[PDB]
Amino acid sequence: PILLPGQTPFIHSCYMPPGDQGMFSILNGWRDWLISHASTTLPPLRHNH
Amino acid sequence: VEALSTLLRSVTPLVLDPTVLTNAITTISESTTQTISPISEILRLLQPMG
Amino acid sequence: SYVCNVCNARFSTMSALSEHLRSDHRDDASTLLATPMINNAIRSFLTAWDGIRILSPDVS
Amino acid sequence: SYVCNVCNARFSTMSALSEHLRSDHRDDASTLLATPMINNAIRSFLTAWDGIRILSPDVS
Amino acid sequence: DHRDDASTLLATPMINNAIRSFLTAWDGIRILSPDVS
Amino acid sequence: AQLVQIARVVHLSIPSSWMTLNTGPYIHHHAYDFKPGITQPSAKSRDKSIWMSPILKLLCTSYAMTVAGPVRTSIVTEIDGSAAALSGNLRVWMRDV
Ligand SMILES: [Zn+2]
Ligand SMILES: [Zn+2]
Repeated sequence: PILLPGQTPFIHSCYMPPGDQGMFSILNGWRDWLISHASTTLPPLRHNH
Repeated sequence: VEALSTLLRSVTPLVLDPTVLTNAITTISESTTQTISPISEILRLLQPMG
Repeated sequence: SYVCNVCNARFSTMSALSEHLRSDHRDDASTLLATPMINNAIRSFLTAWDGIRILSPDVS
Repeated sequence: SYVCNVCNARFSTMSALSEHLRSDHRDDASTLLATPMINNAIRSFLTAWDGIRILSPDVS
Repeated sequence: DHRDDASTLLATPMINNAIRSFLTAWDGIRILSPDVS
Repeated sequence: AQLVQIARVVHLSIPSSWMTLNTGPYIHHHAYDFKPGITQPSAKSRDKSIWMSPILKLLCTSYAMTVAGPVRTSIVTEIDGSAAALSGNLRVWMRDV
């Protein structure tokens, strides 16, 4: 991806692996922003994850 | 007391580096199959407010 | 301003909220005392013996 | 508009935000920011590069 | 807050598999009922 | 068995784009699955490390290769669940398929 919401463009290298690995790596970097942002924007879910 | 303490800290060649102790400790080999590792505990004791 | 969802405190920056979420409503430190294969047994034991709970010094 | 999720300042363009991140938060370690860390890594990269030629210079 | 966060396999499957198979194999040896007897 | 040989058991493979790079030594001794001074003890793989560590290393190097810029050392810092729980679920899935 070129730019994710909350990030800065052009931070992902072309050597990013396809498939689940690419997904995991992206989410791993994107983790904290997603968690914090979700808390502000949405009500909490009903039981722990 | 605060006044003197700050004055002391202001002018002193001494430097406190917490890393040196952790490095000296963490590098000790141990078996991973024991249920209690003393290394983790002693780290957990002095880590707070580091 | 940015807010929590558990204690619902408010923060002036998103970064401050993130670290709070990583520190307050996280797991306790006592969980790290032992292996999970024991901690589950410990939890079962305490739950089992909850009937021995000491009464408050008001009903007595 | 865009917000610097650390200092909570607002910016009209991603360019202005990026320049602010590179300039202001040059040494921060907040996980919400990536670019200062990479730039820091690049600085380490250069220091290693010095270690190379310092014991292997170039002759005419 | 928690519902099932403590749930895993909680015993060695190899032992249980060996046990389970053994009991099933010798299940034919079991006793007769007094009615049948 | 080699790192990739065992890691492929869960379809963790090397991207074709990497085939022109000398990734071997990095995966071998640069992707710390358990650095003593950094990792939380909850993530200690213990005896199953014989087949757990390659998986973690593959995940680590994949993330490191993802970001732009120079290659950096990759370190597992924490598993939300215990490493034992992770291994148990993996064994279940391995048995399922
Ligand atoms: Zn809160
Ligand atoms: Zn800022």
